[PDB]
Amino acid sequence: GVPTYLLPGSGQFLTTDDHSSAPALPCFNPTPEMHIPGQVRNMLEVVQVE
Amino acid sequence: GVPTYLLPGSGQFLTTDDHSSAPALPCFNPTPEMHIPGQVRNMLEVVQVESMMEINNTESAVGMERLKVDISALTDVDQLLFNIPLDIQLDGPLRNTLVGNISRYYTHWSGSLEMTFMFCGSFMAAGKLILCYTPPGGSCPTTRETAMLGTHIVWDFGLQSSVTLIIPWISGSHYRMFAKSTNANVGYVTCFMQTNLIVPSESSDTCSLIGFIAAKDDFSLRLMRDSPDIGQLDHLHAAEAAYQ
Amino acid sequence: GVPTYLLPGSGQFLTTDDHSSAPALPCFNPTPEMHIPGQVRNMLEVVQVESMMEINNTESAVGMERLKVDISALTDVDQLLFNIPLDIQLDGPLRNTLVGNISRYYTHWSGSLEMTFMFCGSFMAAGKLILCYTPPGGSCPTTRETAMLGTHIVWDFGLQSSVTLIIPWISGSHYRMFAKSTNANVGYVTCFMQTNLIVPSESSDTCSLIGFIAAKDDFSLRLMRDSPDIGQLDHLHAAEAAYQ
Amino acid sequence: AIQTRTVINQHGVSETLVENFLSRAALVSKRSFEYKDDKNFFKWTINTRSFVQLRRKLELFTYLRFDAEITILTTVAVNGLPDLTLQAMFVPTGALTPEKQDSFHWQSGSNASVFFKISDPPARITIPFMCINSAYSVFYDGFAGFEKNGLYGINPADTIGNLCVRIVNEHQPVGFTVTVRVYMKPKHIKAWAPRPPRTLPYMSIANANYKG
Amino acid sequence: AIQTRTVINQHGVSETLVENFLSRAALVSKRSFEYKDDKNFFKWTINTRSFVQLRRKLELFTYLRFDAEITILTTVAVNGLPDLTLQAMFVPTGALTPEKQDSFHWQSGSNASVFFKISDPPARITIPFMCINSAYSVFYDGFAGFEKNGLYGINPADTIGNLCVRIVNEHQPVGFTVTVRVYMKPKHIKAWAPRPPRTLPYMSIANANYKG
Amino acid sequence: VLQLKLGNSAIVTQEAANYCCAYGEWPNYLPDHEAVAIDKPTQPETATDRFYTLKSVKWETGSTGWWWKLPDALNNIGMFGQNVQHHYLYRSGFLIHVQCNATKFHQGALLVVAIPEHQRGAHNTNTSPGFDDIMKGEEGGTFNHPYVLDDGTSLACATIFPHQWINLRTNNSATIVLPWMNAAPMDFPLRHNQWTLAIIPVVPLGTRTTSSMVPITVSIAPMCCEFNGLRHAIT
Repeated sequence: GVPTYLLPGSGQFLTTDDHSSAPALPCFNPTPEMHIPGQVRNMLEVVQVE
Repeated sequence: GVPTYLLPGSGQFLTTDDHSSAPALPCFNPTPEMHIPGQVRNMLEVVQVESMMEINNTESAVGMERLKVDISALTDVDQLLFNIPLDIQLDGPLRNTLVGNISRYYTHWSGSLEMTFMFCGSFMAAGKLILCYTPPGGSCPTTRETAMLGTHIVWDFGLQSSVTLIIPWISGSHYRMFAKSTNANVGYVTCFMQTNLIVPSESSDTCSLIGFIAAKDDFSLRLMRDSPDIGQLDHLHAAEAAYQ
Repeated sequence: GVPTYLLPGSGQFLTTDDHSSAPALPCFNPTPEMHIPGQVRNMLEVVQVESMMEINNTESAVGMERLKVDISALTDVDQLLFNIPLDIQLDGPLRNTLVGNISRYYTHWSGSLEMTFMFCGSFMAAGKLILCYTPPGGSCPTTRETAMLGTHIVWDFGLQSSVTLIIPWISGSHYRMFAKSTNANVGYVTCFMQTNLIVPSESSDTCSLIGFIAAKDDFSLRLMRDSPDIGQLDHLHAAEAAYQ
Repeated sequence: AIQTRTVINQHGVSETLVENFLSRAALVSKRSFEYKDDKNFFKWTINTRSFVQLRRKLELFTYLRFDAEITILTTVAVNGLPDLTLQAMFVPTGALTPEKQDSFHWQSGSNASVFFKISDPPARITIPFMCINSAYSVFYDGFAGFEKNGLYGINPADTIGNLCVRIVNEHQPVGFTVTVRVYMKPKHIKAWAPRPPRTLPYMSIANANYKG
Repeated sequence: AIQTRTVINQHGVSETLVENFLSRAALVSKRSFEYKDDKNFFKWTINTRSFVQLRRKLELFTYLRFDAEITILTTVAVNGLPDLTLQAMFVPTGALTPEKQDSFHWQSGSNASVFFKISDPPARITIPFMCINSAYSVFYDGFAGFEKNGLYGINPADTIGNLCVRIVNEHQPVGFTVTVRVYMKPKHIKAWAPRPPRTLPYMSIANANYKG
Repeated sequence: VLQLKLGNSAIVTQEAANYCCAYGEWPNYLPDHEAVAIDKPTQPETATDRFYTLKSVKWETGSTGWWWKLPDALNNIGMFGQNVQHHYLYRSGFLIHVQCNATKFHQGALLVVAIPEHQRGAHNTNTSPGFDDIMKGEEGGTFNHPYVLDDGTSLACATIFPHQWINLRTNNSATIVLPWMNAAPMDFPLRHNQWTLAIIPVVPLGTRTTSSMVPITVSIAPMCCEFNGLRHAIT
């Protein structure tokens, strides 16, 4: 097959990783997005408010 | 999925690998790069810069008197002022230099060097030196007669107070057999009094020489090692303060 | 991430794999390639070079006398000087040759060979030989009459002192059954005195033959093994000096 | 002592690059701690001044800019052999550091904790450039405290942060010693203003003192 | 002893290539060391003269140029079964070699240390071509020391370097023996000036002596 | 075209008729892309590109062989021996002209073979050969065990090296033209010998009279010498 070797840092749980994991309930459609007023895209929008 | 088998050398931590790892704080913007003057892209740029030699090479010369060779009326007619053993690795004039200490981080090293002998007497002080490059394998000259037979340069210090001195290809490395195996010899740069020193009645009778050493662009270094110039033996103070 | 499962044969160290591994000193430039004369790209180039046979094949011949066959007035009219059993594997003339010792690193081997019999008597020394290639399966000739019936070459050594002798396709291998199983026979190259040796009164009565053996371009080797010509039994001296 | 020589046939300047000079995973920290449940864990303020081999090699430069690629190599020694889970929580400047093995700071969501086992390959995280100046002042001619008789040569900006390593496991019937070897390979290295190599031996890790 | 024969149907010269002839991961070193914390570690100057099978096979050539692909196969035997971490630090020419298990040379950042466990697959590193001549002189007709009555046939350039293997673990309650098998597969092989195959048995690993 | 006439030395023989470019390579100077080799190798002219004719060795019936290690055979001789004792580097191929003058009533065969890196072995001991056992000089050395070439490896396979046969029936001469045979681009003559001219009589000398004192004369021409500079301009 594909010759693969393990790097150091294999099998570690880094709490700041961004690896997509196996979804628990796949083929489950969530509730569709409703336009809720006042979305915060950025925490500086909280800070710029008096 | 993807059929993968483990190679030998899997799960090993090789200290000289170049595998990008999982960043601890991703989506953290670092401080932006500011144009700081004098970036070193290459350690040979450190080596090509001139640096003073310890050309006095006497045992009694402690510390700062090693950087200069005093010439006077005591040097009578033909005196060996200094020989410079061109072994960067071995203890001598070229040991504690920029070409000296950076080439002790590397095992194998080869290239041309470039000496500069700046005379530091008075303006009235006249005289001559004969700076003699002995190639490796040849014998070091003991007399000034033997010194002018080989490669030399008769330097009258009149208005000319500095000599660029190209040395061809000082090479060498470290060795180990089945240690105590150094470089044999890469030649010498000796200096004999051609004339006597001439100073007037107001200038000082004792004048000095500063020697420099730099590498040219053809100097090269490889097989990086650890430099034994430093070493901890007992302790460093407050070494446990990085843990407490 | 990437769904990967482990195959059988994962984490194994197969000694005949061709997987590139993590280099110990990466970003280390090795010494550049210098054109050294006589590169061997292929071990058959070692085999195609001629090499002396041990054509004397008597038990009393110790060492260097094995390389030559002495002919004299003792060889009366029709004497078997030498047979060359064409078994490279078995102990004989072709054992300790270049075609002999490189074909003991390989199990299966097949191809044409090429003998060269250089006569090393005086210039005045005349006579005849009859060099007889017996094919495999045939019987070795005992008399010179039987020798000229098969494939032969009647060689008068007048000005002609060397014979290129193409042997067609000496093959063979090793065997093992449910060992003691060698190649049967791949024929012979025998030599009988056709005439008597003629030397004058000043040349020596005893003249000699050097035989060579080389492979042609069609000789081939496969299933590489270990050659049993060498073997350590007790010790080598200072073998622990590579560790101490 | 014999004296040999050989023709040195080289080609290239690429091995003397500063990216190539300093990027070696050198051991930067090694202490053992007894475990039975510092109070039985491993914390260490990340500096390069702990070992004089990397220190003099980095004190060739004034300013450095590197991503430190910390590799926590953990070995264990029993005073049965257990399998253990560790936490090499990296504590930056500003986040609080643990004082005990079971403090509330180990479960901080904002600290970059990495959870790894001893039977795994060694844990490796790339700590980024976190000086708030644009380079690490290897030498800081100046004071942290504003006209205060405190400590000289400590840049307030050059703090990497404490690297705190504990054992996630609770009390176990065997007491054992855990030696945490931290290997740092600086990478993406820019370096400014080269300096003379230090000749005299060091006296402390806080400063550039010398005995002679 | 029966005498059989078979029609040998072959095709190709590719198996007799010198790249194909020598690139077999042959065992080049094997010694055991007791461990309790040489003084309980494994060091070995990398030569091919330790075993006569690879030695005669490489003494078919005068000059060789290969990347040695060292595979450290480590097995362990107890005099509970522990899991161990090892360090196969490769010490080139010029870097100092350890004398004890806990010397300061094991933590050298410039030496190419590889940290591996016994329960892992075997550690494999590709040591490059590090002769400073452009090929390894298998036979060196000449002397290292310049007109010195020392040792004949030792090229100063052909030193690979010591391969030093220790156990990173500290003291443990069980004493155990560790046998380190080093497998070297030379690769990227160029070879020059073929030589006669050696007939007489070897007398030493230092030289080409013979008894007859 | 060979023309055995190098410098002031020359060999006016008649029956030479062939030479052997060793490993198919003619000796040349150091190539210009190898500037690493210190920047000043002088290229000496026919001061050293000349035949250095050694002693004629007395080949009898009971002679085992002769070996001259190159350039150890020429480190005491003439302008090559002077330059060796001053220059620490050199890079020289060699032209060897061995000829064994004999009548038409002599017999024998010389394996005039040039062995690159002939690391000799001592017999029946584990001590390595000393400096005086290896470095002989103008006299050369005699093979102790020529069937194993004094290094345990066979004479029968020694034709893998560059060799010519002096079969005294056919030819009296052998000419082997050696290139620079080293891993290094230049090397060190007082402590290393790249080649070893080995003359092994495979078939011994034979005539019905008393043991014939047939001379074998060796002439070694160091073609395409280089050395250390020693005359560099320090600016």
